[PDB]
Amino acid sequence: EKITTSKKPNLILNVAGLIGVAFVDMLRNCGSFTREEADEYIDIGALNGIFVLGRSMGFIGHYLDQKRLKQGLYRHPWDDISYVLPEHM
Amino acid sequence: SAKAISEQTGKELLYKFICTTSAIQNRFKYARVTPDTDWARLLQDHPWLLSQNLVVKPDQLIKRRGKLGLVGVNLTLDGVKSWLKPRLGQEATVGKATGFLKNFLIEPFVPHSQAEEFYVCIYATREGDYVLFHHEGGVDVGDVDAKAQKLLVGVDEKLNPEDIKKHLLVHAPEDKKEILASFISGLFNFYEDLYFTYLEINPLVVTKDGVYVLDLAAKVDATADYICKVKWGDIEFPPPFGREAYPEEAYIADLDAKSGASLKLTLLNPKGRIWTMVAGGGASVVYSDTICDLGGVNELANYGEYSGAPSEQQTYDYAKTILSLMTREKHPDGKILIIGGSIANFTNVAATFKGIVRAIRDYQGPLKEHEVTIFVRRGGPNYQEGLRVMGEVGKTTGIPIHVFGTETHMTAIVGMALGHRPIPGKSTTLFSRHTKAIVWGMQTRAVQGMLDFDYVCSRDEPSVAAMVYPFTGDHKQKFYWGHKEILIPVFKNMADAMRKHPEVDVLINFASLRSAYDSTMETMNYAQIRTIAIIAEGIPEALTRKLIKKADQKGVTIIGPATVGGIKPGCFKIGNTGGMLDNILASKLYRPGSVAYVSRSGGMSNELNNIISRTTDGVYEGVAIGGDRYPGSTFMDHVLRYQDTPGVKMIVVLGEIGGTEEYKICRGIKEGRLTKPIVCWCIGTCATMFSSEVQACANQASETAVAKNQALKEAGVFVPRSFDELGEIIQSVYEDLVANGVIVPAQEVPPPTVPMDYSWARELGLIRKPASFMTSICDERGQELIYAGMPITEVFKEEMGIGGVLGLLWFQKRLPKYSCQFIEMCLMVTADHGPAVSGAHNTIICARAGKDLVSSLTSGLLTIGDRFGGALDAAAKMFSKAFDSGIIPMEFVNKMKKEGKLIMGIGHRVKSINNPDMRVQILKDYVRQHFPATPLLDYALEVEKITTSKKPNLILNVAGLIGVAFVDMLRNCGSFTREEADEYIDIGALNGIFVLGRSMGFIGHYLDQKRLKQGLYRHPWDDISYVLPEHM
Amino acid sequence: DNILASKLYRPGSVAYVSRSGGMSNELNNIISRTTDGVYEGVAIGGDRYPGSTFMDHVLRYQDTPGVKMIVVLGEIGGTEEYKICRGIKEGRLTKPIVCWCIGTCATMFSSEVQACANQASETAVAKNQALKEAGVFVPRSFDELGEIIQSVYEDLVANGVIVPAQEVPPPTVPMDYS
Ligand SMILES: CC(C)(COP(=O)(O)OP(=O)(O)OC[C@H]1O[C@@H](n2cnc3c(N)ncnc32)[C@H](O)[C@@H]1OP(=O)(O)O)[C@@H](O)C(=O)NCCC(=O)NCCSC(=O)C[C@@](O)(CC(=O)O)C(=O)O
Ligand SMILES: CC(C)(COP(=O)(O)OP(=O)(O)OC[C@H]1O[C@@H](n2cnc3c(N)ncnc32)[C@H](O)[C@@H]1OP(=O)(O)O)[C@@H](O)C(=O)NCCC(=O)NCCS
Ligand SMILES: Nc1ncnc2c1ncn2[C@@H]1O[C@H](COP(=O)(O)OP(=O)(O)O)[C@@H](O)[C@H]1O
Repeated sequence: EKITTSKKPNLILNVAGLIGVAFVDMLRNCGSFTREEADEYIDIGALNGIFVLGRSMGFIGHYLDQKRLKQGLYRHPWDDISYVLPEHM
Repeated sequence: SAKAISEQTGKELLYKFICTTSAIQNRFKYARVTPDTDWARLLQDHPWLLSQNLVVKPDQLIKRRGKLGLVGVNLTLDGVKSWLKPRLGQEATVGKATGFLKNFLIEPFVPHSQAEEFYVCIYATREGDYVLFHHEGGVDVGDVDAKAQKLLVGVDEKLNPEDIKKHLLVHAPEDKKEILASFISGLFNFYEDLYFTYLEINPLVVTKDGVYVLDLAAKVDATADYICKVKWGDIEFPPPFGREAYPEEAYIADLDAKSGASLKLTLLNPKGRIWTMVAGGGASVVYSDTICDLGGVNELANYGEYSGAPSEQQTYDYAKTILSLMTREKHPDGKILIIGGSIANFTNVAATFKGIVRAIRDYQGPLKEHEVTIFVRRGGPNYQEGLRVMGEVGKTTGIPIHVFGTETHMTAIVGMALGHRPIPGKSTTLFSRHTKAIVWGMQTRAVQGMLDFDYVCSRDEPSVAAMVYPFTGDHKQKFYWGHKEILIPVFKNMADAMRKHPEVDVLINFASLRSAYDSTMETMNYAQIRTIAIIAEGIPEALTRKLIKKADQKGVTIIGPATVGGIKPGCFKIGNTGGMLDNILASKLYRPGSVAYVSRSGGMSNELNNIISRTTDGVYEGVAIGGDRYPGSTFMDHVLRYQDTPGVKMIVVLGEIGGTEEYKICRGIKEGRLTKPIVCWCIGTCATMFSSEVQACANQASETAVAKNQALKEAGVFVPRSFDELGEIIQSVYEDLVANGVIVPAQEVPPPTVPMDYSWARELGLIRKPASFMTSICDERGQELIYAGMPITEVFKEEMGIGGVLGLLWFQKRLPKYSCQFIEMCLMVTADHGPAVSGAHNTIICARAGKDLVSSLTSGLLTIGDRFGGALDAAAKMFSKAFDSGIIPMEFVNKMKKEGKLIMGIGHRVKSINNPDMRVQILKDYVRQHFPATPLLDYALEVEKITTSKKPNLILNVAGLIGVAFVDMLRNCGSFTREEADEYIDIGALNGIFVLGRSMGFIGHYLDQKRLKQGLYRHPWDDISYVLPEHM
Repeated sequence: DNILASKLYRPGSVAYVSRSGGMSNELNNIISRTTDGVYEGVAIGGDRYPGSTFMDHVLRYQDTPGVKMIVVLGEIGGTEEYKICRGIKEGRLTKPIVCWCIGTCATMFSSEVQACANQASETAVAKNQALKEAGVFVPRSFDELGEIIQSVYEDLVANGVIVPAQEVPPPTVPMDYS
């Protein structure tokens, strides 16, 4: 990210990249896992589970927010949709 | 550009990186001496200088220092330490300027004579590198350009031995000729691979012992820092001789290096009144020149500009720096801030304008006591608000304001401020109406502007045929032709773009300074492309040499790098040239005119668009060649291209300091190559009348602005006295050509209208749209992530956890620490309950079917409902319904018994009495010892005491305990009212608690099944009871 | 559109009081196009006894330094104009005042309904004469008010009491997306 920020200032380490690299380091260096175990957990989708469990809280918060604001049934505006249908087929 | 480096850096890179057969002693042998260093450290870590004699030199970029007497020869160490008393620590005036002396250099003295002293230099030029050798070294060199032997090495080639043997070194002793034949070749290779621009050894001593270097003059390509990062280490770029730079000037320099936007500032004397912080480099030059034209020769103080589309923070910091400088003096006559700028092409005027207005909003105190008034004249993208909100910002703050726009002269503000004005085979045709271009890089706004300009010009087809973006696959991107949708193809690779579009003649290169060179070389390999526009700035001059040579030997014209491009009204537009459609319509650039111009700056090109539009029938073609040392095309090329063009009738040129290109115009009009009227003006007349000008690289008096102006004036070129009446002469020449009948002006024809982009109209506050969605939990538009009114840093610094963030996101409340800990405990106890339950079973089945984590966890979660996982919410609901009514626990039990309905939250397979459920015990103990009041918990506990007499195992299980304790937490933590707590229970907050808790267990089950490598599951047939109809 | 046409987005120096609402817009237009602007313009409603009479708001304008000129429109019926003249006789009102009274038709028409004039000394012509030789610049009719009003403005910029502030563009109201 030093190199990329030298290319362009906003090319910084994301939350995603930081969490990924720090999680790989935590698996490889906390002393609880062998190298193959850490690689196995990275492969099978431990970080997918981390993101899913984190964002489940936000999604449930959004559900409770929409329920508490009494928001009605949503229908997308026709102006935001581009209908390109075949003429005869 | 090219910046000079200190002798230490040049010598260190020479010693470390030279590759020649010659023996080079004194390697790694020098001593940088400063008044602020410990002499014991230098004489201990570096004691090698004790053995021999010593030479002491000044080390702050002084030329011809031998004549000034600061060169010490044959001094012993004690004599050296004593020699610094009467010179160091005070001024040292040479020529006209003066400065301090606080860093000198120390060398080992060497015995030598004139027979061994040689002069060598290598310096850059458009055609390659001039290498000069001179026989007599020392202070007797005098003229070197016309005295030393001349040799030229071309662009991208090596030096053969023969040129050094019998064309460069023919006035030297034979053996020393042989040794130099390799030493100079090694020096040239060191010149090439280190990206030097000027490399001077004066003098060079060659001896059987080896080679000796005494003074080194090195100017290096700064823009090549990205390619020579390892080769340079930590290089230093010393400022020139004069007063030391202020700390705020160093801050501005650091800001310039922060991003790609240009930010220049220089000071002469902060005691002046006339202060200027306009936008645009060439524009800054023009305003500064106009200040000193009509009575500001010595009163002007600052010299600076901002460009490259500086962001909010760049102009933020620049405005506060100029304001901090603004207050530290008191001028009895008064003070004025004069800020102009031409019509910006791409710099978002709105953002920089917000920066300056908000920097004056918060900084109001120390401005009104100095009697400062502001004269502002700005144009460009979104200038309407730039002439609007300052109108009341300066009115409410209490400063006299004078804000004008494009209709007024760019230069009239200067006269107004001082009272002088009352306050009111290359081709000659590159672009046609049917030319098409390929844009390299993903520039949606630039291509959309191109298309809009094409539409208002009544072009048959859009001028953008294809886009090249390496980082995505081939696809097609939507764009707007007037009001309708069209698709422009975007390709991963350029070969396909050129293969599938053979009609493309132009390529606009939006590649960065690191990818522009390779892209242009790949382009010039394709013969259909006749014109290439290079937008990037910061390409090192050597790479530009190679581009220029390839283009010349391929016959392809290059619109030089570091340019906005050029515009041919009615036919074609390069990228962001001419601003957006507002300027295009304002300057009438949708129809051909009769005046063709050429300039370096891209902002002055847009100002020329304005001037020619309002003083002439318009512009026929305008080209900005870029502000680099070696533009891909020069002034003379485009002047010839215009002269050979029948449609062009007037030439306009904006020259610059340095370079003999306007002189090429002079001989072009001397012998009769150029016949059309030519109005040229060279900017930078303050170079010969200021202390020092950085923004070029003039060497003698034959490259300044006034010399060019006179050499063009008495040659046949209508040269104004200044930029004040350049437009007047354009008017005069245009009228002279109209009266003579050579040009007939065509009457105006309305252009086609273009619907305004919704995003751009939203940035001007012209459209209202209702919001279809409401959110309350998280705001992420701003700089900082906000969790229900609380920044993420505030969330983390007060030691919140999962529970606190959960409270913020679900309830928008600041729960007390015990409530957050209780929520976390509830998530812990409900995390998992084995694989036998319905949800875990479904998750395991879906995981063994090979599905991903989301699908498996989802399939498990979808069984959470009434029969599985709903006991928490049901228990809380029914216990709350009973407690809210006045019925006592005994009556509640009897009532539930009567309706044939079991009490949710009561019952356990095991854990009857004296062996209680342990999760219940932990949670109950925590709620006892931390909660302030637990009424519903006591009600449920009385119900449990009643039910554990009907049957020992009818205990308050974890679901009922969590439900009643959560209701108690909502009703008694103090962050909720009664109706809010009831509403959150009603909408299913406890459903969310259980789902979030059990999601961890389901993900754990998925990971477990993946790790165990369990195969696809099929339920055994013996476990299924098949009862089918006979034949129904 | 009317606010921008009459440039009613910025403070001015002129204030007027009347009952009818249409004339309020018309007089805003006339003043804004022949004078630096309107500091305040009010309509009190053409009823028998409006909540606030002319003199209440005229004295309010007199007490506020922001108002420099008073412009008044009269009407048939009521002795309000004569009471205003009585107030201005002794010097209670010192700032320049221009007033025109409409309703001369009640003196030269068969019958007028749109009020309730009683004597010939109360009708529009008598009120106009009283205001004319009572210190108030009264033209013959609505026709030429322009050069009567703007003139007063160039009077007070000749005296230097009013400093003209040039216009500053206002933020524009966005229009409906649909
Ligand atoms: C050319 C450029 C767009 C620069 O290009 P950019 O760097 O922005 O875009 P990129 O190509 O993406 O470069 C980033 C590199 O990081 C890589 N990267 C991206 N994401 C990555 C990831 N996630 N991971 C890893 N890498 C990643 C990417 O691959 C690339 O790598 P690389 O190619 O190897 O370098 C721009 O700067 C420029 O020059 N002109 C702009 C347009 C123009 O016409 N202006 C002229 C206006 S006249 C003027 O100024 C005067 C005045 O002001 C006057 C007044 O105001 O008075 C006025 O208005 O007229
Ligand atoms: C299709 C394919 C799986 C056949 O597998 P197979 O081992 O021959 O047969 P099955 O996988 O059904 O299992 C074999 C036995 O399990 C039994 N069985 C199947 N489901 C059962 C259940 N729920 N309970 C108890 N027994 C079961 C079958 O009756 C069969 O009985 P058998 O032991 O008398 O032969 C194998 O040829 C293959 O993998 N081919 C690839 C093509 C493919 O994937 N097709 C998709 C199938 S539509
Ligand atoms: N190491 C040295 N020993 C003796 N004389 C030196 C040494 N270095 C420079 N000089 C003196 O400097 C003069 C040459 O100056 P030069 O190095 O070419 O430029 P500058 O004057 O800028 O240093 C010679 O006359 C020589 O006497």
